[PDB]
Amino acid sequence: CKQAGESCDIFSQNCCVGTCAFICIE
Repeated sequence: CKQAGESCDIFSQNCCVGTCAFICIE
């Protein structure tokens, strides 16, 4: 789980419920 703007990978998403293709928006 991560806040929108926090680091994130494509296959490895940091947003539990947020699209993280190339960025986390949760």
